[PDB]
Amino acid sequence: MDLPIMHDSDRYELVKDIGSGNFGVARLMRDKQSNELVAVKYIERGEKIDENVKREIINHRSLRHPNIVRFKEVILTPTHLAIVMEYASGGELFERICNAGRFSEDEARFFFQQLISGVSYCHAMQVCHRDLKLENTLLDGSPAPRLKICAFGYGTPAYIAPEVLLKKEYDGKVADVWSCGVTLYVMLVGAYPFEDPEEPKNFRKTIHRILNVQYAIPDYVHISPECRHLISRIFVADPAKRISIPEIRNHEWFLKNLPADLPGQSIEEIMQIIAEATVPP
Repeated sequence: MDLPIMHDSDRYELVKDIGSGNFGVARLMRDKQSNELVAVKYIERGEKIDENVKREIINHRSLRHPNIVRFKEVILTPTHLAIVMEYASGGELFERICNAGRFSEDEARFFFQQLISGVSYCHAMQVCHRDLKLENTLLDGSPAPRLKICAFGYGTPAYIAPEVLLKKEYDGKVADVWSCGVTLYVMLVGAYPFEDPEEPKNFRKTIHRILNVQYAIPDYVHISPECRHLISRIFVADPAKRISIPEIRNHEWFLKNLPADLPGQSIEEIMQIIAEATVPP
């Protein structure tokens, strides 16, 4: 729905109003102090400001890892609460794959290492699964792109692990491993696994393949035995048997060329603003 007029024109330069994408209906602006490009999501003051929004905002604000799309600040308008966050201006990872046809094994590993670091961090903060848009990770503006995961944002069924389709109870972290595997596969192969590429809207078939873990790396795609093995260890239907993030962190494919590395807004101010934004002019 339509966005309120520009505000805070003394810290922010308005870059563009965008009405669709991963950041949805949002507002691109520039911080005049940092030179940083940020995105702003808007929620109408009033009832819409509820305990889920409260919990998402708090949780978002808590996350400080360079591969997570980070929370900047919350701002009050007379009609909306403004939530300012980092903007990934590099587009979707998927678009880069398509442009390249497929990635080399080394470029895939470069991104996959960032993916797993970000996911490992989220998991230790108890942010699993539904809190992460792992099916549509993004890239920053950098010439050498950094991976960016929207957590708490405000596709292909391939990303859905078999247990998520069949079982009543499941561990979300383990389902995340499956999803990472799918992202790895697509980077290497240039197409999703399980999904029939000439029939991508055939969800029945896709699901059948997911359940039976039926995938096949094309003959012309050549990957190391290490890489092939890691994939076979992620694409395991029984979640109890699936390789875990820690085990992935210790896998030899993952360790190759691994970079050793892998003053906000006060909680008082944020809670006070969320509170005030419950009253709806």
